[PDB]
Amino acid sequence: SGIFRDVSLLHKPTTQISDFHVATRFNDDFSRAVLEAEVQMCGELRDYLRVTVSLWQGETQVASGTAPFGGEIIDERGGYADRVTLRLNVENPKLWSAEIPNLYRAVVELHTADGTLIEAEACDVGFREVRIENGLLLLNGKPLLIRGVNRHEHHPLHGQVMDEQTMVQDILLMKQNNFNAVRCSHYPNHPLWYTLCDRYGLYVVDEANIETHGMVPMNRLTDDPRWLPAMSERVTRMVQRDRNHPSVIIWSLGNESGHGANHDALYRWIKSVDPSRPVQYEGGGADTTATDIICPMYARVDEDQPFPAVPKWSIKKWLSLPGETRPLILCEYAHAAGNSLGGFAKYWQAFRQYPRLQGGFVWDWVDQSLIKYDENGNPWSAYGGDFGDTPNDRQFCMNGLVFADRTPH
Amino acid sequence: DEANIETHGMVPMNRLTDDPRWLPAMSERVTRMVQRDRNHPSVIIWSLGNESGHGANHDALYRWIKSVDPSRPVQYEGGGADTTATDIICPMYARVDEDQPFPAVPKWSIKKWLSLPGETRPLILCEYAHAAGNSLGGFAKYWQAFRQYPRLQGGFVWDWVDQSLIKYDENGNPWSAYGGDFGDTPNDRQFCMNGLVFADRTPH
Ligand code: NA
Ligand code: NA
Ligand code: NA
Ligand code: NA
Repeated sequence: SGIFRDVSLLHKPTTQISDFHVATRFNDDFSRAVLEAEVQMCGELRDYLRVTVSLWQGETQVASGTAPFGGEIIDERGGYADRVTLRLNVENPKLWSAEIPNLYRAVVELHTADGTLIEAEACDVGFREVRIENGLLLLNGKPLLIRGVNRHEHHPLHGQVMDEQTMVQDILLMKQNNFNAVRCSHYPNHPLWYTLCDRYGLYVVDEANIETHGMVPMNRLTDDPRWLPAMSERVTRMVQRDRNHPSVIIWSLGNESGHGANHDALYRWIKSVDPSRPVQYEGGGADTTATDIICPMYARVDEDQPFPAVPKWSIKKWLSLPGETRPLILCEYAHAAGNSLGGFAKYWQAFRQYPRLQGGFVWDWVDQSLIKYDENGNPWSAYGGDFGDTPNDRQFCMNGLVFADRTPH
Repeated sequence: DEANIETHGMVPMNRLTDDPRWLPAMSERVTRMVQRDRNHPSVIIWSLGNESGHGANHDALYRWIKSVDPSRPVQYEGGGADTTATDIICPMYARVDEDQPFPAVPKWSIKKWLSLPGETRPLILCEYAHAAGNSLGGFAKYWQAFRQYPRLQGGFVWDWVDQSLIKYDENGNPWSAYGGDFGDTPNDRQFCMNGLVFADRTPH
């Protein structure tokens, strides 16, 4: 507990940019694209106010558009006088992917007609399309093969406080070891994480901070309408914060909270506000109506585990169950506790042979060990129970591919 | 119940079945079969024939059957075992786990075939486990898969009885003969024998 992430002060003019969404649509062969930027303001509306959105590729300006506030008619009462949408055409856009993280820069300027700048905001833009078609998750029209890993925010000395150096180190080790994707298990990450994934090139599953694993049954709270408000804020505020990051290609409703009606409601909310990304959730069987992707945890390659209500079918078998058509990507697999990863090759042989088996996220990146000091001041790796904490789950906090100090297992 | 239509020797296999001039002769082989056997409860599936590639004639006759008798599914293996002329994925000799990516007409692992993007049909092999002589090795691998996968609904072994004929030596003693033993040439020798039982129905 504590104030474990940055604290800052931001000054904004009274007449300000209060929000902006960036989207990129493409033609059939991705040779042409349109960047659509919806900008919202707060403060006093004036006819002389203007919004200019310009797009840059390095020091080269690719496009720019300007317009006064006033959106198209929405319903019987009119439209949003405090909003405006700019549309910019881009020919032969340099596409974003984990393979080639091409990025453009969108600058959003709030200014007066006479040319006086009031304030400017901006973001890195990655031109890419994410969509599920005919049962396959596609990125820019091509079927992905997720070489991912689950990554908790953990530091042996600083606990859950993240720093740029540690983030960069994790990303480099990941790419150097052929990983192209990461799942934010199981909450929105430090804001710099997304910036680094955008620039270095890694596919990200952004996950809502919702896990009620300890409830009995697991969905006791998620199926309770009285908890819908609290859950909704965890999902909606995540989307409102990270929707402009190209690295985020999939939204997750959380983790191990069973399957409740609140999940279906929030699943639809996301699909409604942001159709550019698929939504996944593993709770309640990995294939409920709240997930566009069959995303089981620890389902085996050939062996079925027919648990009542929430069976873990062999992944090859899962795909062809009567009426099933969705792609399958394990949100968690290959538990790396100590001397582990036996049978890892079996998953990959299957991933490569089956089009709809599009990978998974290994569990997990780093051991959650903490440093303690003996009588002589010598440091040692501690785990559950070493702090007098009880009850505890001892060494179960250590199942990463690398030690806490980032040394490889 | 399978229509008497096989043009295996043509090159390519669908040279005649894709030719509208052979539609008449083909249609009678399908239509007259249905007209004769449609009241038999034992018949649960209609087949358009065997190894004749996939031609437009197949699509036309497939529809004709669906139209006149919607009580039974229609299947046909030609042209890849999963064409628009079959309600059932019915390959011949597709293996359990191993793919055989032949050009145009691949024989995918049956487990993999089921989940190909957009595929939803059941899979029943019209032919599998070739029983030529000392054979049927790996037979249990098919059954383990049939039982685990709901949509893998079995298949038909190839085949029931050796097609050997009887001949008599100088002493009048009979012996089992195969291709070529009658002066017939060209011939495909012992290939006419791959049944689970000998011609006299003695079990292999
Ligand atoms: Na695959
Ligand atoms: Na663990
Ligand atoms: Na079956
Ligand atoms: Na034969």
